[PDB]
Amino acid sequence: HHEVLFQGPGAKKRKMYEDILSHVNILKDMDPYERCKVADCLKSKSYNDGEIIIKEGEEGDTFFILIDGNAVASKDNKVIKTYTKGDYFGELALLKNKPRAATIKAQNFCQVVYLDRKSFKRLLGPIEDILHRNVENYKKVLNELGLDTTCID
Ligand SMILES: Nc1nc(Cl)nc2c1ncn2[C@@H]1O[C@@H]2CO[P@](=O)(S)O[C@H]2[C@H]1O
Repeated sequence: HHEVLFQGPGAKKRKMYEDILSHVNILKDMDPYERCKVADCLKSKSYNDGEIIIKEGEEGDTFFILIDGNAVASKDNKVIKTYTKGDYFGELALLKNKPRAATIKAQNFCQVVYLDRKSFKRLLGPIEDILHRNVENYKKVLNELGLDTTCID
């Protein structure tokens, strides 16, 4: 039972965040304690229509979850993924310690929650492997479209 995870001061933030984390597919699968710790450390920010969230080729230190809005990822001007509420992105640079492999732009008013590298390494350590084999699905799209894949391998 979870009464223990929602009793203290931190409980308000813990609770708005938990329904949300419950629909981010790869972390909906973390168990509750681990997921409550993520909720504790999330921060919020917003992007306007047209703003760049991630610029391809830059160093990246931030992991994102989209909680509202529409954003789109492209690489060498090819659309490789559309994002909506519940999606996460920006993990690959944190896992591989390489520059951002793609650009992500807001397509309307977007609200996100995020973790920095130290928080991502600390809290999401238990699942770096599961996150990592999602990357194979990234290869397919890179290949589907004839784009460079050395950013992954
Ligand atoms: N087909 C895809 N290939 C790749 Cl390498 N990254 C993809 C793909 N689709 C989305 N992304 C995401 O765009 C982000 C760009 O900053 P990262 O740290 S490299 O993380 C990246 C991924 O989360």
